[PDB]
Amino acid sequence: NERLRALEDIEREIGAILQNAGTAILELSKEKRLLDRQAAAFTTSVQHVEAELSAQIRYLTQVATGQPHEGSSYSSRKDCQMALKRVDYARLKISDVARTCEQML
Amino acid sequence: DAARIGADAAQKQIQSLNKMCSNLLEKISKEERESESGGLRPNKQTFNPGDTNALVAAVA
Repeated sequence: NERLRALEDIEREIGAILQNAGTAILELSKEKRLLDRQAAAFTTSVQHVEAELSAQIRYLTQVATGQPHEGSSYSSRKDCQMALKRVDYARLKISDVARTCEQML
Repeated sequence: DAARIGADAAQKQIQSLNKMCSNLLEKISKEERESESGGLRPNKQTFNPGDTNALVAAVA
């Protein structure tokens, strides 16, 4: 759950770091203010993105041997399907009884 | 014109300022590289079965 958001934020930060490095290079090579701080921030963000990528790659490696988490609660799915079918059949029978009663009265 | 403005602030002074900015940026980049070179290896941590194996239960 949180690892997905972490990887998404890491990718967004890598993109932002690339953009900041490009902008800092442009501002520094245009003419010769904040170019030094911009380059420092860009280098720091690039290093942080690299560290985050290395940490995510150095994960616990849950299985890496076969198809893990086999069985997605299919029994519960089938039970819920049968319950819904029972409810639908009950509704149909109740509607039939109601039509019979309306024809009676 | 080759500078479009000025005489003392012409392409000579512009190139000098650009070289100064480039030297500052190169020094900053070299400092960042020397700081990042300290990373030895991603030393993770896990269980320690080497001790608990001999320390596992037995007839004793």
